[PDB]
Amino acid sequence: MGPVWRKHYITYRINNYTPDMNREDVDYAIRKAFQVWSNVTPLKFSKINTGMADILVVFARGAHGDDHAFDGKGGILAHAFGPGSGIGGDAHFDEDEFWTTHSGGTNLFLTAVHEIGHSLGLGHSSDPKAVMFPTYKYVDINTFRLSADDIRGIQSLYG
Ligand SMILES: COc1ccc(S(=O)(=O)N(CC(=O)NO)CC(C)C)cc1
Ligand SMILES: [Ca+2]
Ligand SMILES: [Ca+2]
Ligand SMILES: [Ca+2]
Ligand SMILES: [Zn+2]
Ligand SMILES: [Zn+2]
Repeated sequence: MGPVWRKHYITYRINNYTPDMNREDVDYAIRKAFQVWSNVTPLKFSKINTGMADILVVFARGAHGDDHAFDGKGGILAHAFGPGSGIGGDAHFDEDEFWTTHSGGTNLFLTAVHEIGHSLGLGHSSDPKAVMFPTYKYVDINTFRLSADDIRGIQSLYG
């Protein structure tokens, strides 16, 4: 007797894949985006296309009943939630948009780091250097790191 856990394994699955690029790249961006946080936090992400996952990545295109569901080339990028019931855990992205591996446009990996942040449950940061922030900035993948302000935020997640 002695049940214990604290996430450990973030099992995730994508609902569909942006045909805009090669699927490999599509999951690569979101994979890597997770991985970034999965490196810093003790969380261990795991994509599984075959089975049942804990969270779900909802790429939807100008559809689904919401207030700000999704919209075309601009407007909403993506919205997702960690600490909540039902949808909580799961992460929704504007498939309507033409996301790009290259920085030019909207980089999937870039936005993904923030939405993955939502799913893990990180609090909205308030510094332009953080990626969890509600704002956007053209972060250079050359650097590939999280801000100090961000890092305290993520470590706030005891699990
Ligand atoms: C890190 O990637 C982001 C991309 C877009 C935005 S946004 O400012 O266009 N926006 C969407 C968003 O925050 N998604 O998580 C909120 C908007 C209502 C101002 C924010 C972060
Ligand atoms: Ca949009
Ligand atoms: Ca959920
Ligand atoms: Ca798309
Ligand atoms: Zn929605
Ligand atoms: Zn946000």
